Amino acid sequence: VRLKSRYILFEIIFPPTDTNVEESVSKADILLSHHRASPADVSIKSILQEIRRSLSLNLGDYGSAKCNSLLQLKYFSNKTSTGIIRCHREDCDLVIMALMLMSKIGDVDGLIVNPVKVSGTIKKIEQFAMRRNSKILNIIKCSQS
Amino acid sequence: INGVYYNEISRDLDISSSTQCLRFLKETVIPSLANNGNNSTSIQYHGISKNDNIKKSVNKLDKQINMADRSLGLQQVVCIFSYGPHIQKMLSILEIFKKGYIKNNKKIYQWNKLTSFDIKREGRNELQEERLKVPILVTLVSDSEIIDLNLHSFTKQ
Amino acid sequence: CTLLERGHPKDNARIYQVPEKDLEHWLQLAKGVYRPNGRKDHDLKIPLPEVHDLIGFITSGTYHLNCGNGMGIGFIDHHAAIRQPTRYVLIRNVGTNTYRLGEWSKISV
Amino acid sequence: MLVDLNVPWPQNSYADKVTSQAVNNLIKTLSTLHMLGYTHIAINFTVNHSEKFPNDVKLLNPIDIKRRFGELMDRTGLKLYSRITLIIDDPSKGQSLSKISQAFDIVAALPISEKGLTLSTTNLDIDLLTFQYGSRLPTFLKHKSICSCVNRGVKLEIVYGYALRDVQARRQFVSNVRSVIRSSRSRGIVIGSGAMSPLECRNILGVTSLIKNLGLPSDRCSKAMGDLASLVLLNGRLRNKS
Amino acid sequence: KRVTKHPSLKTLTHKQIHTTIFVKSTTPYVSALKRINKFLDSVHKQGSSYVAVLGMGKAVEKTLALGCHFQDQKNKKIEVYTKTIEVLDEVITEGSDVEDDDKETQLKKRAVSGVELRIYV
RNA sequence: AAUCCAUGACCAAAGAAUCGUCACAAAUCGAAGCUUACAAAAUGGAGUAAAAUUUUGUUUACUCAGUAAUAUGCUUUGGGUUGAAAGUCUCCCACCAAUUCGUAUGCGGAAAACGUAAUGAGAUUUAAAAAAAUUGUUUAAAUCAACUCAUUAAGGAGGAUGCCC
RNA sequence: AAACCAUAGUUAUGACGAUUGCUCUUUCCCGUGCUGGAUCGAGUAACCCAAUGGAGCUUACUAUUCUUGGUCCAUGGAUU
RNA sequence: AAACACAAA
Ligand SMILES: [Mg+2]
Ligand SMILES: [Mg+2]
Ligand SMILES: [Mg+2]
Repeated sequence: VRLKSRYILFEIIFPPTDTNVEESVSKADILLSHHRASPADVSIKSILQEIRRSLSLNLGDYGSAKCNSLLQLKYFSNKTSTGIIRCHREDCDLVIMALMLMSKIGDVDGLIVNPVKVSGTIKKIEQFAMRRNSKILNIIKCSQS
Repeated sequence: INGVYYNEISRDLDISSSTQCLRFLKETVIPSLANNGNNSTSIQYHGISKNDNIKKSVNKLDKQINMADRSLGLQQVVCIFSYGPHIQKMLSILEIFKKGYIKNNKKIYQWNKLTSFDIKREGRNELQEERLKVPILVTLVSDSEIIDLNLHSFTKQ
Repeated sequence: CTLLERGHPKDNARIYQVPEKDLEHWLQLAKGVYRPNGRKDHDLKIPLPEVHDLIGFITSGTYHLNCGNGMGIGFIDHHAAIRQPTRYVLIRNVGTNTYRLGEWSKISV
Repeated sequence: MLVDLNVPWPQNSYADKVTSQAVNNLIKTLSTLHMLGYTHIAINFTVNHSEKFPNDVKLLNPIDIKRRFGELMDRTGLKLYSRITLIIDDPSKGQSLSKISQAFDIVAALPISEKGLTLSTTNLDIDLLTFQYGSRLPTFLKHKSICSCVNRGVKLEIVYGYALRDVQARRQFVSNVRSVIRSSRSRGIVIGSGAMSPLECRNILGVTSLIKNLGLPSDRCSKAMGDLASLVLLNGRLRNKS
Repeated sequence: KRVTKHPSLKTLTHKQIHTTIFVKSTTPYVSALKRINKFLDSVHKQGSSYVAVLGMGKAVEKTLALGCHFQDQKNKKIEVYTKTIEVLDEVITEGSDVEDDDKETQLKKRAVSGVELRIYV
């Protein structure tokens, strides 16, 4: 038999909330201003605890009990703000709605969570991440001109 | 066609009319890739359309290669250019000239360059716009091997 | 007969001729009918034809891998071939109740 | 492609002039929208039914997309549309649509009383009908008027942004969205993002999962969100031009 | 007069055929882009450097379009060469009632100009 | 004893099909395909319109392949595939006018702890089941049904018997 | 240093919507009947799941947890 | 997980 897994790829995007400063309107400029960096106070257990709190706060008791059976963060590094969340094929919608309803980190505010790719294996997730990273470099090279 | 774009700059051109685009290519894209001031080259411009006679074009080309005087030391380069579907006839005329010239135990040295015009059309729906690319092939043929022109972006052939 | 639109043929398939009243609908479907989203649109009501329009049977129905579509090898009547002013022909399966559109080309074998 | 048609404009009446900070925040929000991935943007402008409409044609729209957003339209590569909602309470000081329907593209309404629902279902040439999801819905949504307004072509708009503001109004928003989903029978449901700040913007996957957990099937979500929004935009354009 | 045209002689050993796309007149644009990307990814596993893109006749225009796409879209060095292609055509010569296909076949040469387009990684 | 009705036990066959939908010059939970490069316009194509030139020749402005291609689209199918994907079962997936199972041995079959056909017998008192694999029960032991083992080499001709005739 | 190859191909084989058909039950009509027709309703099973391909054998399935065909010196009731 | 073995149990 096989345990049906479904990994979730999410991105942490920081909107440049600053109305006093004028900004450049282009593709790579806003891509760089949205993918600047993640703060130092960012780890796996700090994001897992936050998502576990938000799950109980939005869904409830049974909604967190059914979802927290196989809720783990397999791969995440704070340099690129890319994480892979493992869950069931039944509770994928719950985890996606919780990642959408993520308000803020307990000490860091002003950020959004974007679910990009959902798949049932890590190899296709890695391939899609490599493809996205390769696509990102194109607009950068084009705008550096 | 809603508009014509070259070098991320909008221009006032028309794809169906060959005269305006050929004059624009002769006046703008060639000076942006080769400079005739800092050297001693005699550049002969020639654009090819699909309605031109191949034999008359070759009879013009074999004369355009020996127009300048040879005593003072002028290197004579002829630059042929076209765009769109006329590039096929351009290549045909270039190959026929090569075949008719190389027979006399001589050699023609060639440099190639390929760029693109960016045109915009209205898509199937009203909320979609398609972006088409028109190729531009510019070739420089000369009897001498070394040319002081800025030919680093070309292709030696 | 080759399929120009969504559809998969099979062996022992029925070949019908396009009628005269709904002749512009199939032409517009073969030209193009898209959605406001942008993609194609074939989720519409099909003009089911009559019964006395069967002019052939497909003997070799298999998905053509050399062109990317459904190739149908059938045998149509010459009188019905001269009857129509167009090369458009409908294809149907033996269990399926859908009619696909295509165009046929002569084979000299 | 995606369509967002509920971006609010920081201006309620005609008297109050907009500031540079509000325009900058709107630019931030639209850039965040384009960053998350969108194709069509239709900013909304709220006005009251009692406020005096000006007797002009070239002054009805205090937006002027061509001089303000026309440069962003050329650079970042998106489009903008004009949309106005009608906050209607009482059948008085009205009876004028032939001039407000030609200037703007999409005409919406916001009924807050039981008579407002009747006036919206009977004698309004509108395309979308929206409710105050933040506060309580006026009396009760029934199938009687909803069916008669959906069979002609008017859809119901759901603002998933209103939930992201506070914690208390989330309960009312959920109790209203489930009510309108149960009443509309899940045919004419369009979704919009009523956020004025870039910190309340989400993607397609999260919104789809939210609306699915709220009571809408998976096919209905995509089919509506895409095709019904595109068709509403096309109908608005046709109403403006011919 | 009835005359048929056969393809041109192709002598490729084992790997010139692999990293080479022959653009037909009926070949779509997006399928050509997909095949070119696959060839570009499989070249360094085949052990070559560039990808050949060969087209003659009507497909020359869209072959140059394919080249101009990867010219600036992916910023990859392209090389354009102009070559000659000889094609043999079987023609019928006049010399009861026989089949049109089963007649006197004579071979005739025809030269056409074509463009080879190499793309680097 | 014949027929019908209802239950139970046992043997055998198969595993319903059709349509639509799901953002990103790439995508999807995934997959494959749309590449023997030409529209006989390369025997240095076919013609029209103006100037000048004592016709040729030359410079400008156009027509012809029209069933024309239409820009990350488009078509197809995917967990029992000519029923068990399950199983610590067997075998093929180089050859050998021959130390190489040279095996004309009931039939089919390349082989198979492989299918089936006619007759006789058998039950820890038996050829072998009880006090290699598989299976919860795991052949029988009034009769039937099921398992095991022991014999029956292919084709042509003559005579006898039984049936329609 | 590759031989990389599946009209599923390597922990994938998704998500709902719609249509016909199949089994019983509460109804009306022609001719008794007829894979005769239409409403009020219930259910679409289980064993279980590929990892290179084919054949044989054995072993798990179908009780309101879909079905189908035949047999029985099995019993139960009735006529001759 | 699957798939493999004159293993191991
Ligand atoms: Mg297995
Ligand atoms: Mg196993
Ligand atoms: Mg196995």
